[PDB]
Amino acid sequence: AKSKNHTAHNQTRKAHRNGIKKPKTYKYPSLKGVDPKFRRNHKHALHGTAKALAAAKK
Amino acid sequence: MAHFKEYQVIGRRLPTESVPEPKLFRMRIFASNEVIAKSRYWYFLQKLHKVKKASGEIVSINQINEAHPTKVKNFGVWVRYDSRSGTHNMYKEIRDVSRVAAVETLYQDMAARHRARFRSIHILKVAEIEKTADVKRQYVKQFLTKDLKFPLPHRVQKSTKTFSYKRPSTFY
Amino acid sequence: GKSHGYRSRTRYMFQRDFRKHGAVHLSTYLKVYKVGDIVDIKANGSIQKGMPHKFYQGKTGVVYNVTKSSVGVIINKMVGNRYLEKRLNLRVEHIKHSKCRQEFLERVKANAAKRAEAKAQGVAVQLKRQPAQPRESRIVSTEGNVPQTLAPVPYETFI
Amino acid sequence: TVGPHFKQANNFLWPFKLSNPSGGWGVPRKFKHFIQGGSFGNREEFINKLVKSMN
Amino acid sequence: EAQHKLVFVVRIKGINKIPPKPRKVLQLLRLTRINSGTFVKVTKATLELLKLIEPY
Amino acid sequence: GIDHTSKQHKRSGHRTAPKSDNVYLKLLVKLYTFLARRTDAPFNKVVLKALFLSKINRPPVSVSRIARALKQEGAANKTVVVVGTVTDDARIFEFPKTTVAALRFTAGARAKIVKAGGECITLDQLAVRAPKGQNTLILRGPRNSREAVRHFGMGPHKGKAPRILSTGRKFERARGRRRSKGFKV
RNA sequence: AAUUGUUGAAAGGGAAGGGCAUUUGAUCAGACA
RNA sequence: AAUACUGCCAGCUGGGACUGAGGACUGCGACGUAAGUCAAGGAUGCUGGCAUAAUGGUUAUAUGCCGCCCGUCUUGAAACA
RNA sequence: AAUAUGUAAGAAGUCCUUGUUACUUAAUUGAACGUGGACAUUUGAAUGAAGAGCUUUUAGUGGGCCAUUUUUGGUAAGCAGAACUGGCGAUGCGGGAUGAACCGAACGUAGAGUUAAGGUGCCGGAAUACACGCUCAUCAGACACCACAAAAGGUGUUAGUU
RNA sequence: CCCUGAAAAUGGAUGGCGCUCAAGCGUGUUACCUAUACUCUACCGUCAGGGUUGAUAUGAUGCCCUGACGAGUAGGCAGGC
RNA sequence: GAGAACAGAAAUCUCCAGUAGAACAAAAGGGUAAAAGCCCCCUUGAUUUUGAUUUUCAGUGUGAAUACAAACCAUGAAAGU
RNA sequence: GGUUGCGGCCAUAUCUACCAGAAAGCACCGUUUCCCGUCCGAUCAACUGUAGUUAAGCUGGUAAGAGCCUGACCGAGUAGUGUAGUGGGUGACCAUACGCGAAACUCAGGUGCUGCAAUCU
Ligand SMILES: [Mg+2]
Ligand SMILES: [Mg+2]
Ligand SMILES: [Mg+2]
Ligand SMILES: [Mg+2]
Ligand SMILES: [Mg+2]
Ligand SMILES: [Mg+2]
Ligand SMILES: [Mg+2]
Ligand SMILES: [Mg+2]
Ligand SMILES: [Mg+2]
Ligand SMILES: [Mg+2]
Ligand SMILES: [Mg+2]
Ligand SMILES: [Mg+2]
Ligand SMILES: [Mg+2]
Ligand SMILES: [Mg+2]
Ligand SMILES: [Mg+2]
Ligand SMILES: [Mg+2]
Ligand SMILES: [Mg+2]
Ligand SMILES: [Mg+2]
Ligand SMILES: [Mg+2]
Ligand SMILES: [Mg+2]
Ligand SMILES: [Mg+2]
Ligand SMILES: [Mg+2]
Ligand SMILES: [Mg+2]
Ligand SMILES: [Mg+2]
Ligand SMILES: [Mg+2]
Ligand SMILES: [Mg+2]
Ligand SMILES: [Mg+2]
Ligand SMILES: [Mg+2]
Ligand SMILES: [Mg+2]
Ligand SMILES: [Mg+2]
Ligand SMILES: [Mg+2]
Ligand SMILES: [Mg+2]
Ligand SMILES: [Mg+2]
Ligand SMILES: [Mg+2]
Ligand SMILES: [Mg+2]
Ligand SMILES: [Mg+2]
Ligand SMILES: [Mg+2]
Ligand SMILES: [Mg+2]
Ligand SMILES: [Mg+2]
Ligand SMILES: [Mg+2]
Ligand SMILES: [Mg+2]
Ligand SMILES: [Mg+2]
Ligand SMILES: [Mg+2]
Ligand SMILES: [Mg+2]
Ligand SMILES: [Mg+2]
Ligand SMILES: [Mg+2]
Ligand SMILES: [Mg+2]
Ligand SMILES: [Mg+2]
Ligand SMILES: [Mg+2]
Ligand SMILES: [Mg+2]
Ligand SMILES: [Mg+2]
Ligand SMILES: [Mg+2]
Ligand SMILES: [Mg+2]
Ligand SMILES: [Mg+2]
Ligand SMILES: [Mg+2]
Ligand SMILES: [Mg+2]
Ligand SMILES: [Mg+2]
Ligand SMILES: [Mg+2]
Ligand SMILES: [Mg+2]
Ligand SMILES: [Mg+2]
Ligand SMILES: [Mg+2]
Ligand SMILES: [Mg+2]
Ligand SMILES: [Mg+2]
Ligand SMILES: [Mg+2]
Ligand SMILES: [Mg+2]
Ligand SMILES: [Mg+2]
Ligand SMILES: [Mg+2]
Ligand SMILES: [Mg+2]
Ligand SMILES: [Mg+2]
Ligand SMILES: [Mg+2]
Ligand SMILES: [Mg+2]
Ligand SMILES: [Mg+2]
Ligand SMILES: [Mg+2]
Ligand SMILES: [Mg+2]
Ligand SMILES: [Mg+2]
Ligand SMILES: [Mg+2]
Ligand SMILES: [Mg+2]
Ligand SMILES: [Mg+2]
Ligand SMILES: [Mg+2]
Ligand SMILES: [Mg+2]
Ligand SMILES: [Mg+2]
Ligand SMILES: [Mg+2]
Ligand SMILES: [Mg+2]
Ligand SMILES: [Mg+2]
Ligand SMILES: [Mg+2]
Ligand SMILES: [Mg+2]
Ligand SMILES: [Mg+2]
Ligand SMILES: [Mg+2]
Ligand SMILES: [Mg+2]
Ligand SMILES: [Mg+2]
Ligand SMILES: [Mg+2]
Ligand SMILES: [Mg+2]
Ligand SMILES: [Mg+2]
Ligand SMILES: [Mg+2]
Ligand SMILES: [Mg+2]
Ligand SMILES: [Mg+2]
Ligand SMILES: [Mg+2]
Ligand SMILES: [Mg+2]
Ligand SMILES: [Mg+2]
Ligand SMILES: [Mg+2]
Ligand SMILES: [Mg+2]
Ligand SMILES: [Mg+2]
Ligand SMILES: [Mg+2]
Ligand SMILES: [Mg+2]
Ligand SMILES: [Mg+2]
Ligand SMILES: [Mg+2]
Ligand SMILES: [Mg+2]
Ligand SMILES: [Mg+2]
Ligand SMILES: [Mg+2]
Ligand SMILES: [Mg+2]
Ligand SMILES: [Mg+2]
Ligand SMILES: [Mg+2]
Ligand SMILES: [Mg+2]
Ligand SMILES: [Mg+2]
Ligand SMILES: [Mg+2]
Ligand SMILES: [Mg+2]
Ligand SMILES: [Mg+2]
Ligand SMILES: [Mg+2]
Repeated sequence: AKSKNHTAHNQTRKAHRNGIKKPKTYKYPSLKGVDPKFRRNHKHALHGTAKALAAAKK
Repeated sequence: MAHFKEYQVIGRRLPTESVPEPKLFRMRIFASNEVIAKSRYWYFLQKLHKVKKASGEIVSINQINEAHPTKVKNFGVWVRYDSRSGTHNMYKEIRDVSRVAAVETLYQDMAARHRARFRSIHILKVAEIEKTADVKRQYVKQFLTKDLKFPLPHRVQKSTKTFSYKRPSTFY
Repeated sequence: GKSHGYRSRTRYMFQRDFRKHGAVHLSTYLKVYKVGDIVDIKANGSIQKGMPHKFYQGKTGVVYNVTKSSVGVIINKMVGNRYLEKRLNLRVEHIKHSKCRQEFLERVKANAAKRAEAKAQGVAVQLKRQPAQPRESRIVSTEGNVPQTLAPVPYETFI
Repeated sequence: TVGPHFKQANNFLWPFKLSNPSGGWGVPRKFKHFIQGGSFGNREEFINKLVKSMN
Repeated sequence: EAQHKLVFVVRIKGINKIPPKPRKVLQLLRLTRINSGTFVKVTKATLELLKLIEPY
Repeated sequence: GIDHTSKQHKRSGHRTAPKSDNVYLKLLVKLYTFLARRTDAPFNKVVLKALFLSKINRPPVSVSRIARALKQEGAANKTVVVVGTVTDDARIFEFPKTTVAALRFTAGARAKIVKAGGECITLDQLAVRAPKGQNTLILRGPRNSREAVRHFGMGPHKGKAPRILSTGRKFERARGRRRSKGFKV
């Protein structure tokens, strides 16, 4: 009892039903996988300029 | 292809900055309407020059009425055609009263005798035959003897009712 | 059995360009990449380390990370019926700056000028791009240019 | 005239629902090019006789 | 003369057994049923649409 | 034959009247369709919908989430509006005055509001006071503070709370949850 | 109910039964005012 | 000069077929010096027949054309499953 | 090369001013993130848009088969296996006499009209229509898929070539 | 184009009759016939968008206007008997 | 290729040419010339910590791989690696 | 303009055969006490700039030169190809319709461009 082995027949039919959704885009993406030494210092950078701006409404 | 008209068609590779006013070439085309005729124009132009409709432009498309449309004329016709086994050149002679009427019947003969459909046929030249005894083929030469007459025997008359009460007579 | 190794099928994909083997020229390492740059991926067969997978060949993406010898490029590979986010760690030899944005930039600065100079003139701008319109009318001259009549040619062989 | 607002003017019009040509199509088989003796493609100003029978 | 800039397109072909690409272009041209018709402005970017659907 | 571009005979998928069968709910719905049809004020259209929302989509607004809203700059005299029940919060020690209009006030929060000198309005008294919703501040409760949403989107590396009955070690915490037992997630 | 006898009506040139339609025969509702 | 051919007219006009949804008014107009009128947001006017098995429903038969056994499993069933 | 395929076509934009840090520079150098300021819909191609986004849960299925084109094994197969699309399966209606898959066309109950594919001697609705040729077969021929025929011959006849 | 090449088993199939300046083959021009398709209308349903709580009568999940759509196994849901 | 006692087709020595026609454990395909090849010099980064990433993918596991972070070291004049 | 140091693109820079090269620079060139390396001061190191030379390197020019680069309605709208038909053909295959479109070939033209710094009749 052999039977069929493989086909991509009808698979693009299915994939197009509910879409092929575009990849979605966000302002402010994630820092995931960014260099750690950069992020460490950059954590302190935002902290600093955060503090300066509360000192701008003191 | 239908009932034929004859067109003069004129086109020319699109002007370029460095080559404006290109050369203009004409063809006389036998087609049934002006759209087929420009399709045909481009068909042959691409068989000679580097052009295609995409890069060229039709300049003028003009019907050419028969100069003497009640003057019986002996035509010689030159044609390229592909048959099943290959492609060949012919010369036939049509005795009709206008180029367009004769190109029509050429196409009938090619279809009847050599099974060539319209696509397989290139009119190369159609021209009036000035002197008699330049007429070559005999199926024409027959009709140029002096004081010519001939009867039409076995006359058949298209009945208009289903029955008949005589019994016909093919007399003429 | 079947074979499906990491560089399977890349015989010509990772070949080197004709008479262009050898060391990579020194500008490839003088180019500078910043977060946000649009880059094109084309793997260099001679540099095995830090090489993209064959799938990311010919693929364009955005850098998200800049390391010692490398750039992080995120790319949207579409698996299934959707796109996923893929971050790649390429080395500078396999990446290159995409001119796909130059036309845009060349058109932005130009658009600002066309707008400032027109505003400081008296409005009337029109600076969207329009497709190719059909040709206008024209009168072509016959002078020195009579139509050369053509006919199809008969059949020959010449062999 | 294809004016400045041909997009909004032309889209304001619902697709035209025509009937079949009232005298028939003229060709024996439709799904060849106009040049080849069927109906499809750009038949240029011959569209008007077609459309006028379908209206 | 100037090349025409307006064109009028009617769907000749029925609904079924149509390849996906002409089938989109028929939808974008709003000719989704047989014998309906719309006007089309002639540009490179739509002259290339008409090409894609001439059989229909 | 039409080549359809979209699903045919598709319901909008938004509620149209509350699924509730409370007479009084249908009366408020009656009031507010009228208001929403004849007022051009947006607040009525919003309120009309919230009356249809199912109990999930009506998370309680705490009395302290309210007190917070009144601390917005220029928001402290606004009359807050809650289309749902309002719950007491023993964790704020000082509550402001103001007027809260709700579907329900709990025994606890009605006290805390009235005690501090406020007023508890039912949503139709609010209609009379503010047909265009003038001076209203609508608050919604936190919807994904629901427990069940912890288990939604469960899957590898999703960090997402397994549907479990008993918990503790011995309960889905070995193979596939730590580097030393096979793998981690 | 299957199935059977009698009586009455009707059709039947290698099945029968069915669809749309109308002639003919039988039968019946309603509506006029 | 004429004619054909192709195209246009918000030019005139005859024969035939199917339909008559809606139920005060309300709209856009048209004709009128005007008053009024109208073919302008869906049929009215006039005349006749029968008031009945005439029309209509049911039914049985005849006639034209059409109609393979249902259920199932199956890529595929009227199947010599 | 063709056909297929990555990215881009702006407000999440562009330009000036000059803050934050532990990263980085010989260096207030740079990198990243910012405060403040300048410019609106011809704000940056087309066409479309019975809206767009999102969430949860759950059925059936997990034997497939056919056609055009590409294509592997086999002399081949109504054979075995892939690619893209379209279909049958799940689908009736008109055509192909007949027929799962071809052509046409996709179905609420009806009236009037016009057509498709295919037809119009008679069976059968519809020209024993018009026009030019060809063919006479002591086993003529007669419309895609399709229900087969070849090399090679003919002083049958027809038009052609040198 | 026609003929020869051209041999299988019940009787027999251009679908049948039959057709020979065809009712055959090539090719052109017209008219004509008819799908559950197309256009217009009526009705049924589905979906959508509007309008309407003002009392003093009868449905407010109602009433009124308008547009578009309608194939279906396995299967889902709905509203009903 | 042209040259050197025994020395021959093949021992060792020299010069010219030489785009890789070689070598790089292994199948093959990429890749490599002041090297990735051959000769030498010094070594243990085949080490410690724990994440991210690419292929296969369900975007699970595994195997294999890439770019960093934080250590400790090797080599080199050094940039480096 | 030459040259030199460091370059970028990496033959229009390469290959083969001849000829020319002022000045400065490069070069070849002299020596082996020292650091340093070789079977060999040939290479590598050091010392001299003195003692010599344009021979070579180097730069430039010639050639119906090889190669390479560029162009062209040279070939060729050819080959191939996307789309269409109840198109032809027993097939093999082939025309046609709406599009896209090569490679060889052939002829013509060309033979490094240029960044920083120093120097030069
Ligand atoms: Mg088995
Ligand atoms: Mg099998
Ligand atoms: Mg299977
Ligand atoms: Mg043509
Ligand atoms: Mg051609
Ligand atoms: Mg030909
Ligand atoms: Mg007659
Ligand atoms: Mg293999
Ligand atoms: Mg390979
Ligand atoms: Mg390695
Ligand atoms: Mg007529
Ligand atoms: Mg008619
Ligand atoms: Mg017709
Ligand atoms: Mg036909
Ligand atoms: Mg009409
Ligand atoms: Mg359009
Ligand atoms: Mg075109
Ligand atoms: Mg809800
Ligand atoms: Mg909420
Ligand atoms: Mg909690
Ligand atoms: Mg849950
Ligand atoms: Mg637990
Ligand atoms: Mg019998
Ligand atoms: Mg009956
Ligand atoms: Mg009465
Ligand atoms: Mg006329
Ligand atoms: Mg008229
Ligand atoms: Mg009426
Ligand atoms: Mg009425
Ligand atoms: Mg007047
Ligand atoms: Mg009136
Ligand atoms: Mg009666
Ligand atoms: Mg009586
Ligand atoms: Mg009766
Ligand atoms: Mg009665
Ligand atoms: Mg009577
Ligand atoms: Mg009667
Ligand atoms: Mg009876
Ligand atoms: Mg009966
Ligand atoms: Mg029958
Ligand atoms: Mg049964
Ligand atoms: Mg079976
Ligand atoms: Mg099944
Ligand atoms: Mg079967
Ligand atoms: Mg059955
Ligand atoms: Mg059987
Ligand atoms: Mg090509
Ligand atoms: Mg694309
Ligand atoms: Mg500071
Ligand atoms: Mg600002
Ligand atoms: Mg746009
Ligand atoms: Mg467009
Ligand atoms: Mg639009
Ligand atoms: Mg919308
Ligand atoms: Mg499911
Ligand atoms: Mg299985
Ligand atoms: Mg399952
Ligand atoms: Mg093939
Ligand atoms: Mg098979
Ligand atoms: Mg198909
Ligand atoms: Mg299907
Ligand atoms: Mg189906
Ligand atoms: Mg079907
Ligand atoms: Mg049928
Ligand atoms: Mg048919
Ligand atoms: Mg048949
Ligand atoms: Mg067909
Ligand atoms: Mg087809
Ligand atoms: Mg018969
Ligand atoms: Mg008849
Ligand atoms: Mg007639
Ligand atoms: Mg016979
Ligand atoms: Mg015989
Ligand atoms: Mg026999
Ligand atoms: Mg016979
Ligand atoms: Mg055939
Ligand atoms: Mg023969
Ligand atoms: Mg012969
Ligand atoms: Mg010949
Ligand atoms: Mg014949
Ligand atoms: Mg028998
Ligand atoms: Mg036969
Ligand atoms: Mg016959
Ligand atoms: Mg017949
Ligand atoms: Mg005929
Ligand atoms: Mg006529
Ligand atoms: Mg039908
Ligand atoms: Mg109907
Ligand atoms: Mg309708
Ligand atoms: Mg309502
Ligand atoms: Mg249904
Ligand atoms: Mg019901
Ligand atoms: Mg019940
Ligand atoms: Mg010796
Ligand atoms: Mg091994
Ligand atoms: Mg190898
Ligand atoms: Mg080196
Ligand atoms: Mg060795
Ligand atoms: Mg190890
Ligand atoms: Mg995995
Ligand atoms: Mg997963
Ligand atoms: Mg996965
Ligand atoms: Mg997946
Ligand atoms: Mg696992
Ligand atoms: Mg894994
Ligand atoms: Mg690997
Ligand atoms: Mg000198
Ligand atoms: Mg030295
Ligand atoms: Mg010299
Ligand atoms: Mg010299
Ligand atoms: Mg030198
Ligand atoms: Mg040369
Ligand atoms: Mg060819
Ligand atoms: Mg092709
Ligand atoms: Mg074909
Ligand atoms: Mg053969
Ligand atoms: Mg072509
Ligand atoms: Mg040549």
